[PDB]
Amino acid sequence: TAKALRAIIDAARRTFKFRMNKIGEPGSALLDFKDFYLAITTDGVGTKILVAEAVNKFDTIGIDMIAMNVNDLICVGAEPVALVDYLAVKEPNEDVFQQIAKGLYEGAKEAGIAIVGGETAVMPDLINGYDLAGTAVGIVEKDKVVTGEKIKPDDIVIGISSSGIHSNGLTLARKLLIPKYGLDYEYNGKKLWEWLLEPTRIYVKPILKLINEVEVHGLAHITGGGLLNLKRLTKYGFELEMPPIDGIFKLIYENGVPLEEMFRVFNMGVGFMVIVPQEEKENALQILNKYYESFELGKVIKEPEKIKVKNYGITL
Amino acid sequence: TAKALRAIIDAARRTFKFRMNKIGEPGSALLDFKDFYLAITTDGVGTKILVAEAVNKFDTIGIDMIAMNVNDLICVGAEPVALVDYLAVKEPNEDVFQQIAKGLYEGAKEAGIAIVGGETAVMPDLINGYDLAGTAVGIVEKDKVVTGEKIKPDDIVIGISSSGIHSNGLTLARKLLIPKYGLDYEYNGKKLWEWLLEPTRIYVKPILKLINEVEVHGLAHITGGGLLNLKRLTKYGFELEMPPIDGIFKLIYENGVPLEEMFRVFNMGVGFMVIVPQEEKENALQILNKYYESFELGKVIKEPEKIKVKNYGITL
Ligand SMILES: [Cl-]
Ligand SMILES: [Cl-]
Ligand SMILES: [Cl-]
Ligand SMILES: [Cl-]
Ligand SMILES: [Zn+2]
Ligand SMILES: [Zn+2]
Ligand SMILES: [Zn+2]
Ligand SMILES: [Zn+2]
Ligand SMILES: [Zn+2]
Ligand SMILES: [Zn+2]
Ligand SMILES: [Zn+2]
Ligand SMILES: [Zn+2]
Ligand SMILES: [Zn+2]
Ligand SMILES: [Zn+2]
Ligand SMILES: [Zn+2]
Ligand SMILES: [Zn+2]
Ligand SMILES: [Zn+2]
Ligand SMILES: [Zn+2]
Ligand SMILES: [Zn+2]
Ligand SMILES: [Zn+2]
Ligand SMILES: [Zn+2]
Ligand SMILES: [Zn+2]
Ligand SMILES: [Zn+2]
Ligand SMILES: [Zn+2]
Repeated sequence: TAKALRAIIDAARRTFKFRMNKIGEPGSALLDFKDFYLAITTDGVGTKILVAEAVNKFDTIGIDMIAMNVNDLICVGAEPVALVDYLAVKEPNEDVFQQIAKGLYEGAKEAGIAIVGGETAVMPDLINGYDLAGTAVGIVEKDKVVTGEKIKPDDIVIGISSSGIHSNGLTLARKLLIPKYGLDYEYNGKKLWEWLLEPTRIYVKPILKLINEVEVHGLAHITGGGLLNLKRLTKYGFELEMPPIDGIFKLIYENGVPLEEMFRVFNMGVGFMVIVPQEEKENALQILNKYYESFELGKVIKEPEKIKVKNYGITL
Repeated sequence: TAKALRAIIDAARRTFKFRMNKIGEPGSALLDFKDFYLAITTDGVGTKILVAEAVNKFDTIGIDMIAMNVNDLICVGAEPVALVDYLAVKEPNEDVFQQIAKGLYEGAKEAGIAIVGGETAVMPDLINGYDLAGTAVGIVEKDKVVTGEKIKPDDIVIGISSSGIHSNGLTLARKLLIPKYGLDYEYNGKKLWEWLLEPTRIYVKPILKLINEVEVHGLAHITGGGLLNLKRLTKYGFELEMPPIDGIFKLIYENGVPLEEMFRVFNMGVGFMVIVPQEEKENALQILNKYYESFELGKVIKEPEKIKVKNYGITL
């Protein structure tokens, strides 16, 4: 898969010269609009829509699509503004479309954005079900971009607790759990399809409020890659105490996926991470906990690169 | 299909209040960024990709995707800036991806834009081939939006000649012509799959040059809807002399599709239309003909709404 994709990525990178010394030049991708940067991001829901089809429950899949886009905008400090959607279907089912629209409205409400357009394509010779994707745009001032460059040792890492499972980990979870257990298996009070369909969490409001009130050095959406999303932020290392394995991640880990790979695939209870100075710890926790449960995770340390999960004995 | 889609469109319109008195408020969709409007548009290639799969020729389908997006941006006078793509595949074929990338590069070159991101989703339980879509953003100053409000009677309509077929008409053309004739049928020097796969034309450069040099009252991308795209521009009517039926449109019209519906579905030889004052006619034709063959079509007339195609005896 990776080999084929490099062709598209390499071709797109050659088009950057077409905006040289022009408005909107690229430099989330960040577009130079002189007065600000325009952040742009693109993501689909993936195979989580297969669980939605299996149980005829589509009213939260639009929350997932919006969440994957707007959470990647706030990574760089951008305020999400608008989103356009791409919906490709085999057949136009009125009742499914009304379900999808409810999740799109609620997701746009939490993210504080407007859904300003999109395309619905009925292609039964092409799609065998439902495919939902989207593109989001945000705005960030040029001196407010959160790059992670200001992350220094002794900075504190704070995690905001997650909700649902992302697309990459959901492929492994479906493939590992559905044949053995079935979608109707009850695990720890929730049926398996509920664990797999539960929408991911939208972090726009607590993060925008945090950035407005607190000195922030780093922002990481814990999506595909797990703690690897934290590693790309800085050349320094981390020393974390991740929360106990719990929920659906306990069942997956019980079913043979090694610890080292769990933290590289799933969010493991933390959906978003912030990095503030030592002194801002209590300010930051107090703001974020108005919204979701947030908690101290670890610190930035001097030994470069590696992430050391103390209470597990894992290194990434 | 229409009934189901209204649910998504009505839900998206309710989210507009979420940007009230905020940056990027909606008002192509146009986003109020104070210093300018950001135009945003979304479109996929549709079933033209089925012809590409049938003949293993994917090196122009990316031209189509970019053309459908950037031609809808310049409709309002916006300069296209960037594009992100959504590619959903059954299998990641390296050779097909290298083909697609060539068309994306060449299309971005003609449109003068950068491809700044996107998502490729390998979902074999979801796609049975290839699905290519995209979103484009452009910029237009607030006092430069071409709305069509300045269109008045005696204004001259100029058409820029088209290239290929759009997605809506391609569905009718495949369905009408492929069973009777086969993709290998030679019609007027080109095989049928070549008529159906030929990319649509990118009009960014001649239109941007026109808007910079000439007083322009109206801009219409002749896409899905045919001459109906001209009708939405103004409450006044039109009196046109469309070019003779020719090329693949001759074979379709020979195969039973009525004249009135041809001008409502296909581009009929004109891919883009501009409306300038009477006095600008020769200035405008001289600029556009540096790029593609452009020609006088008709005029705006006083009798409201209806489009009268003189040399056919059709009214729309
Ligand atoms: Cl997400
Ligand atoms: Cl996850
Ligand atoms: Cl087009
Ligand atoms: Cl057409
Ligand atoms: Zn530059
Ligand atoms: Zn994704
Ligand atoms: Zn993402
Ligand atoms: Zn009904
Ligand atoms: Zn400043
Ligand atoms: Zn600082
Ligand atoms: Zn997430
Ligand atoms: Zn101090
Ligand atoms: Zn402080
Ligand atoms: Zn205190
Ligand atoms: Zn307003
Ligand atoms: Zn379309
Ligand atoms: Zn279009
Ligand atoms: Zn190879
Ligand atoms: Zn001005
Ligand atoms: Zn004028
Ligand atoms: Zn076109
Ligand atoms: Zn004069
Ligand atoms: Zn003049
Ligand atoms: Zn002259």
